[PDB]
Amino acid sequence: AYSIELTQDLRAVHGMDADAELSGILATEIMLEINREVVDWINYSAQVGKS
Amino acid sequence: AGALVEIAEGMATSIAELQEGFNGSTDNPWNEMGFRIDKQVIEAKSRQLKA
Amino acid sequence: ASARGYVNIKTFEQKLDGNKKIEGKEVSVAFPLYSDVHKISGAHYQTFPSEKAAYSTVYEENQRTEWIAANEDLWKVTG
Amino acid sequence: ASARGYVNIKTFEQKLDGNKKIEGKEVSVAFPLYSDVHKISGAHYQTFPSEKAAYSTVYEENQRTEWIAANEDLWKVTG
Amino acid sequence: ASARGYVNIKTFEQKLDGNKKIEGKEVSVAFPLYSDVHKISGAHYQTFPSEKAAYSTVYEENQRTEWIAANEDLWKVTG
Amino acid sequence: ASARGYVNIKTFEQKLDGNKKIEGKEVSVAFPLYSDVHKISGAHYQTFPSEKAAYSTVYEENQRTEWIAANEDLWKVTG
Repeated sequence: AYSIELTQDLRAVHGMDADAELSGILATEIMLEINREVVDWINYSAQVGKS
Repeated sequence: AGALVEIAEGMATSIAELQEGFNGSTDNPWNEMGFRIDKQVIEAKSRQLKA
Repeated sequence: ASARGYVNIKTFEQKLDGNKKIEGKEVSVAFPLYSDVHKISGAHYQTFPSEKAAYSTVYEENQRTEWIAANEDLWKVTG
Repeated sequence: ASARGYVNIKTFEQKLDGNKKIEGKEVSVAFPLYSDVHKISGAHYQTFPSEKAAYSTVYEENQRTEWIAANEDLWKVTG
Repeated sequence: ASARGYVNIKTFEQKLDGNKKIEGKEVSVAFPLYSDVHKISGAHYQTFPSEKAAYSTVYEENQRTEWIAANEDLWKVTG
Repeated sequence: ASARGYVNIKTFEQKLDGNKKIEGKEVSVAFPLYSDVHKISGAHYQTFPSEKAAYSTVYEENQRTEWIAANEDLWKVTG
């Protein structure tokens, strides 16, 4: 939920998209969390070693 | 006498950006315009003489 | 004075729960402090810049931890 | 009677502010009086036409300045 | 206990009229009971499954006509 | 009030027979009642419309059966 007034001026000053910069950090953030999840299950589901 | 002068100005893009409930803001609707279309009705009146 | 700008947040109070409110608070912030730290979203507010502080609750150039406690105080739920 | 029709406005009150209300009012209006001047927008109503007045409060063919005062008073803010 | 699952419905209390509330109701329901008959739409709720009933008002495998009356009870108008 | 218009019928009384009369009747009629039922022909009358009833005896929007008895009573023969 970015803004319509943003992409007007941001793209004017910085030339950035301001959409694919958000779409790029959401699509990445779900792929990181899904990946942090299993490695947080393995260490959650792992027996206590050296026991 | 110049005490009370007459101006016209625009909307600060901090306000204009979020207008009618964006980013959680409230109570600030946009202005709107309609049109009306009413009607008038006339009637012919007679007139006459004799000899 | 702030010497730059005043971003003025006015929260609008509401009934969150039974016989409870989130109290609407007129507050003003020095613009450079505001751009640095503001938590306001979904808070039922409206903001405008002004050359002079437009609300009686004024936060100047330097408060920080005094202001950081005031903006999160906009969500205080009182009965 | 108005002998044309009645536009029946049923307004639903809300909590405007801390322990306050914008009073809801069930009212009938003569359909020619309603079409001429009616201020209802954003008033959280529901309107229906009818042959006979569907609510106790009725505004007949000639009220105008009485009704024009009432339709704006749908926004009355009470403590 | 139901031994299967529980669908926890938390209905939020809103101001329906002046000084008239729809009581906020925390309730759990046995999942095969909630699946069979559930009236909840537009009731201003939020629902989550659970292993055990997560609220104090619990309708187990066998209530039915008591829950059938209890979910339409979520729309009750309290003075 | 009929709020629209009144058709005003003024019948002029006459000597029908030896020492008898058909008496004259000044009456106003709501125009949407006048168009529906008016028996006036050969009645020795004259008619003009007006926004306000011009004669004392007035039949508003709803009489009908009370006017329908009156218009054909313009032929009442008196002694």
